[PDB]
Amino acid sequence: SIDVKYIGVKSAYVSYDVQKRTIYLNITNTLNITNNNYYSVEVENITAQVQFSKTVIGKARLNNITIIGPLDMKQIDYTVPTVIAEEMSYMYDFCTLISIKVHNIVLMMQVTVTTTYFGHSEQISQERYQYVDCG
Amino acid sequence: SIDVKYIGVKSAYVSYDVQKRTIYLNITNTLNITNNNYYSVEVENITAQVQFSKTVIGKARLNNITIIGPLDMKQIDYTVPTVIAEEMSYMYDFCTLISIKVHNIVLMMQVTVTTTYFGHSEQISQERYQYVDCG
Amino acid sequence: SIDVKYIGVKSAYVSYDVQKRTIYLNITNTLNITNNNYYSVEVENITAQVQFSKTVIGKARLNNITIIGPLDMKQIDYTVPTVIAEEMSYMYDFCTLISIKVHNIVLMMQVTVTTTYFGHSEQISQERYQYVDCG
Repeated sequence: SIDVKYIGVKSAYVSYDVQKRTIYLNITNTLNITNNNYYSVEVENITAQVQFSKTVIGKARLNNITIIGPLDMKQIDYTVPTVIAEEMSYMYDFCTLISIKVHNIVLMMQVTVTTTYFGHSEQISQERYQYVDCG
Repeated sequence: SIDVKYIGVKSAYVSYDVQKRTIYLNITNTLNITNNNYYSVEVENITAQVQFSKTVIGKARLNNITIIGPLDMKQIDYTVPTVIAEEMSYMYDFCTLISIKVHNIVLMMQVTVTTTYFGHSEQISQERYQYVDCG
Repeated sequence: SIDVKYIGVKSAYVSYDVQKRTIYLNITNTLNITNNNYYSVEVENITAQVQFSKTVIGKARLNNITIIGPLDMKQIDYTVPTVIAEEMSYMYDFCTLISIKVHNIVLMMQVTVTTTYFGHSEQISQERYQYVDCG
């Protein structure tokens, strides 16, 4: 919630990059850094009263106070019918990264059907570092 | 929730990178760093009262106070029918990374049907570092 | 929840990288680092009262206070029918990493049907470092 970085190659505080047929003669670097980070996040002071019927007196009657009625979820549901008579396939693959007809599914339900949650909830996902290298 | 970084290659505080036919003569580096991190996160002070019927007196009657009625979930449900008469396949694969018709499913349910959760909940996933190297 | 890093190759505090036909003559590095990390996370002070009927007196009657009625889950349920008359397959694979028709399923349920959870819950998953190297 403060530093959410997606970086491509490299991350650094102080970085020197000297490449590709270069000459670097008798230099004098002198850093005097003072880098202090005082985070104080999420400091909460909660005081909650949560009733559904507080202090009912005197020959009363309640009915169907909280009804989360008929509930239906069908999150990922997909149909891929394939009707073929004659299929001919040729793959000549070299130094490649092929994915044919794969199904990559990720599902993360943090706080599903519930009542009266306090505190903190966090979901983090990061996946599939795939890579191919040929000389 | 503070430093959620997805980095491609390298991560460093102080980094020097000297490559590819370079000359680096009699230099004088002198760092004087002071890097202090005082995190104080998630400091919570909760005080909760959660009743469903507090202090009912006097010949009263309650009914169906909290009813989370008929509940249905069908999270991942997918049909891949394939009707073929004649299929001919040829794969000539070299130095490659092939995935054919795979099914990669990840499912993480932190706090499902419940009541009165306190505290903290955290879900983290990161997967499939795949890699192919040929000379 | 603070440092959730997905790094590609390398991670370091102070890093030197000198490669690929380079010359590095009579240098003088001098670091004076002071790196202190004082984490104080998740410091909680909870005080909860959770009743479903507190202090009912006097010829009262309660009924169906908390009813989490008919509940159904069908998390991962998928059908892959395959009807073939004549299938001919040829695979000539070299230095490769093949996965054909695999099923990789991961399921993690932290706090399922419950009541009155306190404290902390954490789920972490990270898998499938696959790798192929040919000279």
